[PDB]
Amino acid sequence: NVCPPGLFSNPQCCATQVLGLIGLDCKVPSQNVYDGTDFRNVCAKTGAQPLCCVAPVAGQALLCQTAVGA
Amino acid sequence: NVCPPGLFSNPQCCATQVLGLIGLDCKVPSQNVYDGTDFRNVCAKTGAQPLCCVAPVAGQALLCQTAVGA
Amino acid sequence: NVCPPGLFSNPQCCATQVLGLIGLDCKVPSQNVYDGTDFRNVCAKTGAQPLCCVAPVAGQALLCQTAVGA
Amino acid sequence: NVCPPGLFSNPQCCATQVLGLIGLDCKVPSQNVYDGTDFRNVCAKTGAQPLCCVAPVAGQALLCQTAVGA
Amino acid sequence: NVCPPGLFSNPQCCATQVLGLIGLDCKVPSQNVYDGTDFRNVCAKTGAQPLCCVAPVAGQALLCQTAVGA
Amino acid sequence: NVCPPGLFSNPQCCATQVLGLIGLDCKVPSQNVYDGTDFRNVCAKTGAQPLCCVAPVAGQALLCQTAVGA
Amino acid sequence: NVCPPGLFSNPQCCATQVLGLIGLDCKVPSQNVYDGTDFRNVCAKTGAQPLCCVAPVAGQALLCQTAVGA
Amino acid sequence: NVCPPGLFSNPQCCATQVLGLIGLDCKVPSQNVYDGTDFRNVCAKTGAQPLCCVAPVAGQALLCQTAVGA
Ligand SMILES: CCCCCCCCCCCC[N+](C)(C)[O-]
Ligand SMILES: CCCCCCCCCCCC[N+](C)(C)[O-]
Ligand SMILES: CCCCCCCCCCCC[N+](C)(C)[O-]
Ligand SMILES: CCCCCCCCCCCC[N+](C)(C)[O-]
Ligand SMILES: CCCCCCCCCCCC[N+](C)(C)[O-]
Ligand SMILES: CCCCCCCCCCCC[N+](C)(C)[O-]
Ligand SMILES: CCCCCCCCCCCC[N+](C)(C)[O-]
Ligand SMILES: CCCCCCCCCCCC[N+](C)(C)[O-]
Ligand SMILES: CCCCCCCCCCCC[N+](C)(C)[O-]
Ligand SMILES: CCCCCCCCCCCC[N+](C)(C)[O-]
Ligand SMILES: CCCCCCCCCCCC[N+](C)(C)[O-]
Ligand SMILES: CCCCCCCCCCCC[N+](C)(C)[O-]
Ligand SMILES: CCCCCCCCCCCC[N+](C)(C)[O-]
Ligand SMILES: CCCCCCCCCCCC[N+](C)(C)[O-]
Ligand SMILES: CCCCCCCCCCCC[N+](C)(C)[O-]
Ligand SMILES: CCCCCCCCCCCC[N+](C)(C)[O-]
Ligand SMILES: CCCCCCCCCCCC[N+](C)(C)[O-]
Ligand SMILES: CCCCCCCCCCCC[N+](C)(C)[O-]
Ligand SMILES: CCCCCCCCCCCC[N+](C)(C)[O-]
Ligand SMILES: CCCCCCCCCCCC[N+](C)(C)[O-]
Ligand SMILES: [Zn+2]
Ligand SMILES: [Zn+2]
Ligand SMILES: [Zn+2]
Ligand SMILES: [Zn+2]
Repeated sequence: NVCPPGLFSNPQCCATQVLGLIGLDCKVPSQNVYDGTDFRNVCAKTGAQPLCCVAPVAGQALLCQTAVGA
Repeated sequence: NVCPPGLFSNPQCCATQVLGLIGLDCKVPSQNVYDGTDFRNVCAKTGAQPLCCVAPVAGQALLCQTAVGA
Repeated sequence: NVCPPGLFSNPQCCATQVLGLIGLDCKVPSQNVYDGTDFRNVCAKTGAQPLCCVAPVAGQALLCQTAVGA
Repeated sequence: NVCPPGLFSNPQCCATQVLGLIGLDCKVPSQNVYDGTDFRNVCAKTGAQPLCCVAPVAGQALLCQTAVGA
Repeated sequence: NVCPPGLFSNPQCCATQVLGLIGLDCKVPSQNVYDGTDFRNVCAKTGAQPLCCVAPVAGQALLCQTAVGA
Repeated sequence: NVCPPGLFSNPQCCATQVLGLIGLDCKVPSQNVYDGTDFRNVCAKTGAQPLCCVAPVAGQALLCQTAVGA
Repeated sequence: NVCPPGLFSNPQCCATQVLGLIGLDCKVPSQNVYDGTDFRNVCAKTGAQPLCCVAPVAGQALLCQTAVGA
Repeated sequence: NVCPPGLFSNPQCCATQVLGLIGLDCKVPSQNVYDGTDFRNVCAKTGAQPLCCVAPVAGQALLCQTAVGA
């Protein structure tokens, strides 16, 4: 609901993103997210960005797409 | 549309490109574009190149490919 | 006939394939090809590799599978 | 079997995975595998990880997803 | 006092650092910093990291060294 | 003169600067320059920036610092 | 010391190196090392290579050079 | 005598120099050199370039200036 189905279906909060597709210092949101705006608000708590990644687990560098409505 | 569906589906005007994969100084076109001609002309306004990138938001370096219809 | 029908059904000559599914610097064959041997010979004219991609037009990076009878 | 049907359907033992979708130094399992745990155990014989890649042939770097239940 | 004299003498708060020498999404601290610990505390307010960069002005990507005592 | 003595003592007009220390597409000023403003004005004739680089010869990419008072 | 003074003055044990400039999977040596022999032996404990890097803190990818005395 | 005295006073043969001051893949000349012409000829034996660096020992990346009488 906050991320599209398929490859980039895992929501994560990352310190930043490079090249338009790589999230850096990513972590699963600390709490549940229900929509684009809430997703963005949770990540902003730690100064992070909302991204939709290919992996369900935290990672220093993961392929991720920009979030929609975030 | 002006960009293929999938990964590189985001139109952007970039100052240049390198390695045939990375656009530099990229920002969303100032106005709507409906075909390869529009896309090329609009980006030329700032002397930029029309590219199809992996992210819908401006960025200094993004993975991008040359627009096919322009 | 040179490429399986479906997703990767468009023959192209690419400088190389990476990550097992991405063709870089791809272009439509200069001449017509009717079988694996033709595909290989026509692409080899420019030091290219024969691949079956999803897109009909040329592209600096496309989703492609190695040609069947390369 | 041990990998879902589709693009990422080829079992491989790779030294590791980066960006959450790329296996490095991948090789086909030496022996057949029948389930997650089995797949994992075999790849562990060479200190490798069990992944499902886009190609049936070994490669220094390939697109792969982690094996389910492995 | 928070950064060494020379090339990397400009304190900045950045979203992260790559390759051990490149700060990403950097900005001059919002307030004055007097020591390593205070520098680190100010940057942590926005979830940023304390770095010593070659430029006195904010930048999306700048050469920066890890901070000492931070 | 317009650049400090030492490593970064060679005046150049470069299309731009990245990472806060690298000038791209640099060329020696067409005419002599005597101070910050002068240096800047000249480089502006070709849409370039005034920088102090480590080498007296033009280059696609060189280590350079911004010109003081320019 | 074990690493030259300057930019690459931080000893680290890394899983490997690429392009003769980037160390991968790097962490500070578990114990003190006073020369090239110590450095090499200590890193061998985890099958790692002794490198001199630009950052004093562990990281998955850092700019590093081979240790001269090891 | 082949390199100016001081900082960059150690002759080395490097695959190339980048950014106007960095020698990559540098090694001490195989034979002795007594003048610019010798330096150039001895390095050219391995397709290398003659540079004057700060370090006496070999290195994958060092601070170097182009040889005076290359
Ligand atoms: C942010 C990660 C960027 C990784 C970039 C990796 C580039 C690899 C280029 C390999 C080129 C190999 N070859 C044989 C064509 O020279
Ligand atoms: C950075 C390398 C990126 C390669 C990206 C390849 C994207 C392929 C998208 C294919 C979409 C195919 N189809 C039939 C669904 O339109
Ligand atoms: C390093 C980037 C790799 C990107 C790989 C992208 C694979 C996309 C596959 C899309 C398949 C779509 N359908 C629509 C499922 O073909
Ligand atoms: C962090 C380092 C970034 C370096 C970026 C270098 C961009 C070079 C672009 C050269 C473009 C050349 N040309 C002819 C296509 O305009
Ligand atoms: C996931 C981020 C990947 C960034 C990859 C950048 C790849 C650049 C490849 C350049 C290849 C150039 N050449 C001449 C060897 O074809
Ligand atoms: C942030 C990603 C940067 C990727 C840079 C990739 C550079 C590839 C250079 C390939 C050069 C190939 N060749 C044949 C011209 O030497
Ligand atoms: C890990 C990726 C780090 C990327 C650092 C990129 C710095 C890019 C600077 C691009 C400047 C482009 N332009 C057109 C303004 O010259
Ligand atoms: C963050 C993106 C950084 C991109 C850096 C791209 C460097 C490209 C260098 C290309 C050199 C090509 N050539 C023909 C002169 O060897
Ligand atoms: C954005 C797409 C980036 C693709 C980068 C691909 C790097 C491929 C390196 C392949 C090396 C192959 N081999 C056989 C020489 O080991
Ligand atoms: C995101 C692209 C990552 C590309 C990584 C390519 C690694 C190539 C390693 C080649 C190693 C070759 N050899 C002979 C030393 O085993
Ligand atoms: C985070 C920025 C990384 C930038 C990496 C730039 C690599 C440029 C390699 C240029 C190689 C040129 N040449 C002629 C030797 O092939
Ligand atoms: C970590 C050091 C990275 C150095 C990267 C240097 C890239 C140099 C590209 C030089 C291109 C020179 N030339 C003449 C072909 O334009
Ligand atoms: C951080 C290293 C950045 C290296 C950037 C290298 C850019 C090389 C651009 C070469 C352009 C050559 N040419 C013929 C197209 O003008
Ligand atoms: C990523 C390329 C890095 C090149 C780094 C060169 C660092 C040189 C440090 C030289 C220190 C010289 N000295 C005499 C002060 O020891
Ligand atoms: C892309 C990285 C470039 C690093 C350039 C580093 C230059 C260091 C110069 C150090 C000079 C030291 N003394 C001690 C002033 O020679
Ligand atoms: C974000 C992409 C990161 C790709 C990292 C690829 C590392 C390849 C290391 C190959 C090492 C080969 N060898 C023989 C030195 O062990
Ligand atoms: C400021 C970050 C710079 C990262 C630079 C990475 C440069 C890699 C250069 C590889 C050159 C390989 N080769 C074979 C052309 O000498
Ligand atoms: C994050 C920085 C990644 C830098 C990757 C640089 C890759 C350089 C590959 C140079 C390949 C040169 N050659 C001659 C083997 O084709
Ligand atoms: C802009 C730079 C982006 C760098 C992304 C780097 C991903 C590195 C993954 C390294 C994995 C190393 N190792 C040894 C654990 O396989
Ligand atoms: C964040 C660091 C990413 C480093 C990626 C390095 C890719 C190196 C590929 C080397 C390929 C060498 N060779 C000989 C097989 O072409
Ligand atoms: Zn909420
Ligand atoms: Zn139109
Ligand atoms: Zn304070
Ligand atoms: Zn010892």
